[PDB]
Amino acid sequence: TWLSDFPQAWAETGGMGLAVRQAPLIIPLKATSTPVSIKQYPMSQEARLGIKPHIQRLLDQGILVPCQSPWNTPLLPVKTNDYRPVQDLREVNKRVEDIHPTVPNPYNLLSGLPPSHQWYTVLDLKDAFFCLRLHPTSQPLFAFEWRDPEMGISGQLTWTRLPQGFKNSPTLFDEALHRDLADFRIQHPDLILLQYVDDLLLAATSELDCQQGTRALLQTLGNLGYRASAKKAQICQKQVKYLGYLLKEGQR
Amino acid sequence: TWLSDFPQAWAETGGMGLAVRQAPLIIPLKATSTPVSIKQYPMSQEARLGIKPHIQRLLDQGILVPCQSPWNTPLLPVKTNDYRPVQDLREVNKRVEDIHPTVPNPYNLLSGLPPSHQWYTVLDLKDAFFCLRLHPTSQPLFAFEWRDPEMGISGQLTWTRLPQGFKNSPTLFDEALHRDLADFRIQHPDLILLQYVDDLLLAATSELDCQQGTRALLQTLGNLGYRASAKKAQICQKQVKYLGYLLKEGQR
DNA sequence: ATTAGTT
DNA sequence: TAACTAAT
DNA sequence: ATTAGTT
DNA sequence: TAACTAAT
Repeated sequence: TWLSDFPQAWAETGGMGLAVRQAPLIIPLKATSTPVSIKQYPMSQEARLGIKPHIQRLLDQGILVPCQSPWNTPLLPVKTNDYRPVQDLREVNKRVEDIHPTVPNPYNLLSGLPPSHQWYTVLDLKDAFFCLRLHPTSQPLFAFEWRDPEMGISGQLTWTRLPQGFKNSPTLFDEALHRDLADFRIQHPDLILLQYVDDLLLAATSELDCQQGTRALLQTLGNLGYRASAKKAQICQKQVKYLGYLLKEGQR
Repeated sequence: TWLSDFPQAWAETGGMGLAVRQAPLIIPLKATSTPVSIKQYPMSQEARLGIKPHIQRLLDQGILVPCQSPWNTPLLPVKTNDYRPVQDLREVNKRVEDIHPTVPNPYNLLSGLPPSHQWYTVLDLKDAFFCLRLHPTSQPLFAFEWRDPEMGISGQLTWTRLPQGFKNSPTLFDEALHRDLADFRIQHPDLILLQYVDDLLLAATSELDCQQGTRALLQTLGNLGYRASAKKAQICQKQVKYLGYLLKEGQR
């Protein structure tokens, strides 16, 4: 299937992602900004156990690393009864320099969809932000304290990739992905590609230009280091669900 | 003094007032209006005793009279620990046809005060509304229930003069007083007269044109049936207190 | 005694 | 979304 | 655990 | 002038 011909393009078969052509991002602070260090809130054993596995996997993939930073924000337990780690980065958001909100809202994104393109492929990239590297100078910004009493493990960890919870993560990825798919857009003039952060839509007039496009797009995302979710892929269809909207023939 | 030469013009010496040249007023209702009859609220003996004297005086002067009406509004006790009668006429106000608010606000009234008139006389009429008669067809509107258990006196009373609490009483009096002092305004072109309901101000350039005006005005108010309060009169002065404002030379 | 109107 | 101030 | 924001 | 809902 589509899964056999493109092993590299799917998170199921391709491994962890990594945008190899994108330089590590530098995060500029405001002109008056100084490091803020919030002490970790005491966490229950239940949450600490629920979260510990996610931390260890991240350390193993190298997405998380030991560090020592004058910045520190609190880790939160958030529950379905599974505990995800959720860094509260608002005090870091407050101190980072604003960037233009270049990402269009869904509505406007769809307006630029001609009606002659009724064959749809919808992909969503898996763990998009973690594919973008973080420059070592900007990594200390996102440090949190990891403290596993029942193991003697206390110390700070921070991120090597674009983190969850950072106000600029969605815009910076959308821009990064636009850079990487600019050449694809030029090699396929008759195709339409909509990008909403980690949510893509390819549109053609024939189910064949679509097949030939989805192949090309999957080929390209895999070679650039991105991974689509095959579980949610909607390939060469006449109606698809994109950004809440259901697109059938042209309606909506 | 001014009190000896004008006995008729002062409430102190002139008796109860009565605008003899003004026909009894008819009060038109709205087009959809029907009589409303609110039952008297049970009143304590303390209030009933505090209010009883005021009622009896009013019956004696003929300002209050027995009647039988499909209209009825509640009497209230209001306290200084003296109990005044206060008819709640809002449900009657709601059903009476609106009239233009021709009375100007103090501020605008004063704007038309030239600076060459720095000699002031300020009068305020006593019980102004009660000087205006009420047409017998409009009297039932303002009926209240008077019930003195410890005397066997129960039954309805209503007003023969413009009542307190009626939304149109101030405008209708101001208009009535303007009609009555129109000729005075013509016989004294060099005088300035401001009227705010029951609050008058005469203004001249000399303390003599003022004396000769105050005499003429007192003469006129007395013959028309109005009564000024001598206790509060401010006669031929260079500074006076009118409608909150203090008028001295021309300032304010 | 009711009620229009207000952070 | 909690009670007053004034008004008649 | 905090907090921005809401009749 | 009384507590929430979601957000990180």
